[PDB]
Amino acid sequence: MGSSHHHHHHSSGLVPRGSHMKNIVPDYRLDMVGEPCPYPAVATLEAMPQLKKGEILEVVSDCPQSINNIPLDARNHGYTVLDIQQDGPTIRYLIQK
Repeated sequence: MGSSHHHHHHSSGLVPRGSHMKNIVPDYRLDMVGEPCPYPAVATLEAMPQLKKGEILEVVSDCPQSINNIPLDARNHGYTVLDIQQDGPTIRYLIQK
């Protein structure tokens, strides 16, 4: 039987862990300003069909009003989880699957 007379062509990358190799949950991130024009949350709506086995969003925008821009989009088509939060001179919302 051969001992060292074997030329490997591929590498063995076995990593026994309790969590996945990477994270494909965080769908999109809208950390700018709550614009009324359909431009930012455009990803949110398009995310609905492109949905997967685990979605997430992170929006950090600033607006003088109280209405949520990005969340309003996903809420329209109706996603899985749509939540929001506020701090002070800004506001941050997030969604998941």
